[PDB]
Amino acid sequence: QFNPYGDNGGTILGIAGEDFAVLAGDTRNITDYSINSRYEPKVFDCGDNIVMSANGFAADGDALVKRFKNSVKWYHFDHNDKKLSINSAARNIQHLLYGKRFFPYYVHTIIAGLDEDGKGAVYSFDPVGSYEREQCRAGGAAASLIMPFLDNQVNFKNQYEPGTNGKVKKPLKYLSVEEVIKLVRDSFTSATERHIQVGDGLEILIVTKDGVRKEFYELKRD
Amino acid sequence: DRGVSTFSPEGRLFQVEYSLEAIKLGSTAIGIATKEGVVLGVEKRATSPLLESDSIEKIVEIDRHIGCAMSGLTADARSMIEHARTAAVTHNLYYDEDINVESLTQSVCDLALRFGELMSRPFGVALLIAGHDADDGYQLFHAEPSGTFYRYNAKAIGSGSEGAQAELLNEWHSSLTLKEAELLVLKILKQVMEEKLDENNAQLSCITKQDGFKIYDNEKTAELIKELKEKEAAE
Amino acid sequence: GSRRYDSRTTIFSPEGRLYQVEYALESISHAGTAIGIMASDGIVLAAERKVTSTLLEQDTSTEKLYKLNDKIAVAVAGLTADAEILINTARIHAQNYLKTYNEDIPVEILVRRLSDIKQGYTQHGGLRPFGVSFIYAGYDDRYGYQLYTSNPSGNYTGWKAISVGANTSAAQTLLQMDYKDDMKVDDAIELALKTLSKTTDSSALTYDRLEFATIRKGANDGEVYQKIFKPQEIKDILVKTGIT
Amino acid sequence: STTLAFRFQGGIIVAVDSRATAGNWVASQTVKKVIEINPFLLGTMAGGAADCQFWETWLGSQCRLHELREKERISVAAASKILSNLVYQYKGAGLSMGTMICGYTRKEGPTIYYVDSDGTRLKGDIFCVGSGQTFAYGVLDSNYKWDLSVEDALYLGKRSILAAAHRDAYSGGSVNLYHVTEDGWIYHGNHDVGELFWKVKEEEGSFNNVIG
Amino acid sequence: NNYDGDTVTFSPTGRLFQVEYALEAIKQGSVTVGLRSNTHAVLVALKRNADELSSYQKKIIKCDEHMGLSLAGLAPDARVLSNYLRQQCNYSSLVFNRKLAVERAGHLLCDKAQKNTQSYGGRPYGVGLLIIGYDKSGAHLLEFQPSGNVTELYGTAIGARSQGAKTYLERTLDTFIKIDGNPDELIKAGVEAISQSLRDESLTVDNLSIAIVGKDTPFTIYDGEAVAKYI
Amino acid sequence: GYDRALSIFSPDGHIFQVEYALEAVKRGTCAVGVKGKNCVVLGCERRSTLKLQDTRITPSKVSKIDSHVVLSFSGLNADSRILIEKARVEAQSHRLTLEDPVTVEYLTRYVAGVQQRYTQSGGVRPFGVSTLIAGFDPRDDEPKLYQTEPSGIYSSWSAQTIGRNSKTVREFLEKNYDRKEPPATVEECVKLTVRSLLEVVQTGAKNIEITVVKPDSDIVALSSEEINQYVTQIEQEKQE
Amino acid sequence: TQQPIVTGTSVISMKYDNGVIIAADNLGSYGSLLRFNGVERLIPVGDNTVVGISGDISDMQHIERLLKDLVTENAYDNPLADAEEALEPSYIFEYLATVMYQRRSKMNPLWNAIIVAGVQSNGDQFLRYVNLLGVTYSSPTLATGFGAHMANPLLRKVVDRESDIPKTTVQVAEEAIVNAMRVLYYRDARSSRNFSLAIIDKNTGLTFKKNLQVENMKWDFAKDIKGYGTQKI
Amino acid sequence: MTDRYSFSLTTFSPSGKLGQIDYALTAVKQGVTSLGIKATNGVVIATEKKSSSPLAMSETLSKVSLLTPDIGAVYSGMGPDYRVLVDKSRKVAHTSYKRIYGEYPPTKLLVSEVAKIMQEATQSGGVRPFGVSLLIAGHDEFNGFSLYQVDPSGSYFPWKATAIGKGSVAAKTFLEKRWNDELELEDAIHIALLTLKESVEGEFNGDTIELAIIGDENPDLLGYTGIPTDKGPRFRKLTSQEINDRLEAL
Ligand SMILES: [Mg+2]
Repeated sequence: QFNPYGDNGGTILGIAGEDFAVLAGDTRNITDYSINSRYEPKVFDCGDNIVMSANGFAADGDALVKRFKNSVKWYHFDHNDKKLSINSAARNIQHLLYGKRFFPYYVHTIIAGLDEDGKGAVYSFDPVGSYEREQCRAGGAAASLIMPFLDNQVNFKNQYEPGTNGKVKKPLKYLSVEEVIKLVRDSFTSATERHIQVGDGLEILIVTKDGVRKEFYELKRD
Repeated sequence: DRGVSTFSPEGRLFQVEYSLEAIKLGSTAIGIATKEGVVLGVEKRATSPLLESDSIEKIVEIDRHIGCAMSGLTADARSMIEHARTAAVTHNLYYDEDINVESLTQSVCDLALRFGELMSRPFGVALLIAGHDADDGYQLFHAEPSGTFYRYNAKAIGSGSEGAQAELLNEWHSSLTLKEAELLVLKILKQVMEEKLDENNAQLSCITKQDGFKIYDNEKTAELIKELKEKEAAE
Repeated sequence: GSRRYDSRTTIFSPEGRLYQVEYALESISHAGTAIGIMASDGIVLAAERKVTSTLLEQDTSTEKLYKLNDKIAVAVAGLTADAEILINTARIHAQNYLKTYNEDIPVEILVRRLSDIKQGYTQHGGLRPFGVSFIYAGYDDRYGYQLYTSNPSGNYTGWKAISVGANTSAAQTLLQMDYKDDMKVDDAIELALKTLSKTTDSSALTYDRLEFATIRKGANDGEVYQKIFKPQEIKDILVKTGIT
Repeated sequence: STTLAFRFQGGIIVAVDSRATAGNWVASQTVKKVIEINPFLLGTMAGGAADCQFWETWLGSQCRLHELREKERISVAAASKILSNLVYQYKGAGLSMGTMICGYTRKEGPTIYYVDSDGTRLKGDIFCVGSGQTFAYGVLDSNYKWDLSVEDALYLGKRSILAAAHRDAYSGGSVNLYHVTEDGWIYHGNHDVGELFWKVKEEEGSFNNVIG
Repeated sequence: NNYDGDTVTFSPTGRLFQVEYALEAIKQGSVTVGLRSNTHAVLVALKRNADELSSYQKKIIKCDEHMGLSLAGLAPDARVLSNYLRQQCNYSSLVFNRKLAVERAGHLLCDKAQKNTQSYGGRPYGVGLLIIGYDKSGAHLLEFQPSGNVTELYGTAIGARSQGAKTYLERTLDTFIKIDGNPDELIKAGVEAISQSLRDESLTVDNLSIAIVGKDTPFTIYDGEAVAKYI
Repeated sequence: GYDRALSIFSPDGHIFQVEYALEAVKRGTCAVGVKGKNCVVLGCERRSTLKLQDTRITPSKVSKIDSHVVLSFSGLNADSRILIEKARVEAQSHRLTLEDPVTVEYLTRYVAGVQQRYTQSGGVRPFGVSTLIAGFDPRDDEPKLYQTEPSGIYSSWSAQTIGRNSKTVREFLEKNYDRKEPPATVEECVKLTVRSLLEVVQTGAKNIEITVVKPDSDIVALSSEEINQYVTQIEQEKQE
Repeated sequence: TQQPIVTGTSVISMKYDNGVIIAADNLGSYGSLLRFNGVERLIPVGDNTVVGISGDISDMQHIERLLKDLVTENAYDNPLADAEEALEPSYIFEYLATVMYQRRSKMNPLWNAIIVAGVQSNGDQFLRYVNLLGVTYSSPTLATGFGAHMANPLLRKVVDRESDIPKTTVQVAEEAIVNAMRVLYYRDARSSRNFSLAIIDKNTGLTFKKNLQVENMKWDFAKDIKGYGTQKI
Repeated sequence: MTDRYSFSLTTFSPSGKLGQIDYALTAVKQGVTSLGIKATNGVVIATEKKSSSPLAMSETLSKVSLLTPDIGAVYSGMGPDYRVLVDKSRKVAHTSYKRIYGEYPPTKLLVSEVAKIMQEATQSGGVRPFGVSLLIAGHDEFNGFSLYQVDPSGSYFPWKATAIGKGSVAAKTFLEKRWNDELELEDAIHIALLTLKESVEGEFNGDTIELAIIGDENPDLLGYTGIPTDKGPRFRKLTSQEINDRLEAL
């Protein structure tokens, strides 16, 4: 029997800062126990200061990103070159995804950018288009390895102030882009150690009011 | 006979040109755009004193930020309004935002030339579409059955239009207040109307960023009419 | 293209009349006269066949009176072929109703259905209307004995006595003169034949130029019988009523 | 998942948990399970997250079109039926939805409709839907009165979700509270279950089985 | 006369009057100019207002990053044809990862317009278009007529009084074709060309509309104070 | 399918097929609507050119669309049935989906929408019908009376008439109907409705139909004798 | 949904400093039956592209006709069909990738794995993969089926990352490809000795080599191997 | 393309006439005379084989056609219209009857189906009426022998005897004098030949006259034996020789 779906592995990570957002993903593409490519870009600049990644089945991922990029193009045509805001992009992606509710894009989508107040924004989608604005979201193979670490190190969960013994929580102080990138790199280094589908390279797209910037880092290739 | 989509020797569509004649027979509608809001006003023109005039609905809400006034064969406007409302609501569903006044207007005007041998004839009604969005502020558009729409600082349509437009030419300036616009619509409506203008045979409305689209009470308009009479007697 | 040859069958005149309906009614005015008379104990349908021949096989011939079901019959005035199209549709409607509700179709519901079909041809489709006027004679347990007429416009009305076809003006005046509410079928039979005898364009009214029918509760106990008269039976009733 | 809504003297209380799971894996603790259909109507999220989100914001669009056309607030009866008729068209295709459509109008008063993806539409006073519904029902049934104050009703809804959050493995994270009045719903905050549990344990004296 | 009732009828001399009447709508339209060098292609359009309260009708429409047109005649028809071009440019990019050649874009517009001239019920398009673009063979300028005739040119003009601009471009041909790597001078030549078609009115800040596409220049439209530099 | 544009604009901006549909209404028997303080009365003319008519079964001029709304008309009888059927279906559809019966304005707006649609759809002609739609909104005691016409425009009326010689009876209503004080009882409203028809009708015999609609689905058609008593009392006051 | 009937095994390929190399054997298997021995599975498109196809041969022949039609269609009303507006490897791939994904989305796939190898107008190497699912990816070395498991490890020892490509000559690349084809012949039960090899170079153009054979095979050591454990004779 | 004539080509004129039907009847009037006579034990239908050329083989042109084993048809008017009506009539006898009831339709009902087809060409969009009048003779178990005329309007009438086409007025008068309700089939054939001679100018023999009968069952024409209830067709076309034999007793 023909199985229209596949699993291309990969892990992605979106983190919203105070006036920035990062969307990171490993560059390894796989099927089963084989490596297809050590560098296959997975996070894409879609224009209007929005970055996107649709992780999971790469054919559906590429199709969705392609259709969203196309939606940005036609949004400009139809609405006098108006900038597509991140919230508007998010609602639009819900409809793209739910349009195939009974034959879903087998992907976990994350977009990142800035909201209309200039604050960092990350949106997270399930395969059929349920979505939410989030501060922190890992997706894909090693998501279960990364999220607990982020709960602890970004949101300071289970951390209390020494001397109070559980009475006062560690205060949620804002992280800089350099601080976030450290946590992203350590998340992917740790995921590479313990997950076979994670490795080769890490590509991070950083979104600020100045635009989209890229950073690349080597990961272990075993 | 001859095609419904036929060009005249001058290069104009017969049916579109004839629908424009029907609009000339319609009751007057006036729009004035200011930096404090856009005012829409209409002549109700009840055919008999037994007709309950508050059932005459020639000013209509499309969305919270977009209103619309009509002139001509007003029954034709109902499907245009339905489309406009659907377009406004659909865009909000797809994009989690208000639709641009121009985009709404363009969507309405796309229906216009969908006639032939689609509907059997053009619409016999003109629309003044007034609204506000964050990108272009307060806007007033004139949507015709030709599919063409012009943006206006002020515009009059219907039977008293060329007399009213000449009046709007002299009166409009870029510093008009909302209150000044209200009185100006009332003044020009009173000029071109056959019957004597009051709160029962004329209607006012406005669109502001804060309160959105609002049709004025007859009591509210009656006060503005009294304010108009006194300031005209003031010189 | 094709528009050039379109007569536009479904348009108003400047006076607000439907050209084709009016012209179809003109056509019907040249058809043989049909008469329906409703009495307290039954209905009579009488109709004149159009200038016949001696070689016409009358006993197997039907151009005027048709059975829709066991309770409802029609008299036709106009194009016979058009009438048969509508008659078959009416017969199917009656059976559809009977299958759905397990009860015989009430007379008016059948009449309304056929009349709505006629109406459709006057408003949409660009086809010519049916050049037919019906007299419906029927019985149901709600209103009892009923007479209706419908014409190419799709308009229908209820009657105590009515004529369609030729010389309806003369026929209706004669019916209006001699009709009474307490009248019985045997009296109505005589009125119908007397009216046709006076309004006919033929020299004399004979059995071979007539079709005749009665709907009676003269069926053994609480039930209704339709009787399409045979040529000999029409000849006998003509002698009985003293016309021949 | 645990969602409840109940009618009372002061209107409607809507209370939901915040947890979303994929098997044993806790996908999120910050899920919004109340859908703000419009300023006067609320819907709850249970079953399919996408199905509930998508079709209840779609419902909001239909409600908006209704009041533009009819120049009058849509009834809770009409609003709930638009949704139930829609999902009934899809019956068999595999939609997953269990929701309470909550509103407060002049003609109806406070009204709650349970709407289901197999086409069920039930009007009622108390509804509870999700994996932890049975736990919340216990607290609701034993403490509910029509003459509850807005303050006590809000607490009852909060306490009932906490009961479910504690016992049901697939419920927790935080509690979202809403109070629906005739002039619209009023949000009554997000309440972390971790902090709420210890607070309630101490102040109430409940959960003696748990060491704190 | 007897042969102008529809587009499906030839006259005795082999003419199609409905197409000729559609052509007449372009002549009533406001003037617009197209011209190009070997690096850039420029559109200049005189926008027309209804009166002093009204806006000036937009004349230029972007079809892709590398292509767009200016219109003269029925504006709604230009919207239909430009939308069709947008789709065809888009289909080429999505399916073939390939920017649609300007010449191929002209062929598509020709064929779309032709179908409306041979069938009953329809009508010809009542608009003329000037398409500029930069593709793999450099800068291009096309002139579209609703008869279906599409023509590749160095420069041209359509609309009312377009003959003055067209004669000017015919004189200047050897100069403006050499304006390579200088967008401002090419636009100047276009603004000077369209000036040969003005009477009574002159080019103001809300009157003038300019578009440009070139080697390292996405199709961009200039309106308002962005064209004051060229007035 | 047949797609021909029958309703089109003329050089003077008129749609003649819609205007000729109004001429069909002008030919139709006179219909009148008068709303009192707590009722609406629909009066209808019956042309006495047709006797030997069976009045039990002949289509009555006033039709119930629902238990609380009625519709009368002037113009083509066959056309009116199509509008009545559509209105009745829509009334039940509204109850089924909204769980509330139609308002009189909604039902009017629907019928008027159907009429408009038939003025710019290919292959169809306009309805040769104008309607008077009357009733009470659910749980409301305010009388409602609306009018529609072939073009699809509709409006509310304190009192209105349509059909032949409706110019004359409107003349009467305009001088006899006071808005500040509408017919306070059923009696007064019926009397004013019968009076208005007597300006045009001929004999006050079987030529006048009267239907009274009150709040909470209270609709009743007056008989010949009941109407005849109004006819009698009106002329006895007139002999003075 | 179907099942492949007549099938072609591995297609292998790699980038080198001035272009790309692609290779595939000439066998059309019918299950375990080695049915057809003269099947060309490398199909050149113009002088700048070679499409290598594995999997179902009936679908391969269909794709071959689509590509032939693509060349005809491109030439229509195109004066620069043999110059600036000639088909690029990237155009050909994107078209195929669109078709493959559309077909899988209708649940009626073309049962193939495809590698498009070529050189772009600007001299850039093009090497990208697409299969029956519409999955696409690029890498310095690409291989389908068994080649993915056995050829890639060998080819990656030559070009392990992007920076190794300019250091790799056409002689080293071809040598690596030819060795991989031998290894596949040793170890893939659905392979044949006969194969085709195509080189697309930005300087010397398309070089298409037919009727190549696996040579320099080691078998002599088999004579000493006796029994399966304890047998000495 | 597409048939864009979706409107009626036959419409009522101000006088109430359906022009196209009247003109179709005029075309029938110009047609060659055909006739039908019903006897007690059979029906006869006859017409002239007006050969367009002496080089034409008029035996290949069948004016008298078998519709069912017990029903036959002849016409006056436009031959091509008749030919297609025969094809439709043959098919409708199967599709709307034999495939439902397992038996051939009775004459009156087949006539009704043909009449319906002709009626529809009088009202349907973008067609003209058929330019023929048909005479359909047949037999069935419960109605016995019958003869029907079907006109372009779709109207049909049962006859004892009749004629249509060129000399129908004179022929019908001739038939009125000769017909009685005691005629045997051979008497009807004799009268048919007498009547037909008046409207024929040139040659009058078995090669220029087409004549068929609905009479006794012909087990010799069945093609098989073994089923007692199947006794063979009642329709039989008379041979050139059979006609000439009766022309000596004329
Ligand atoms: Mg490894």
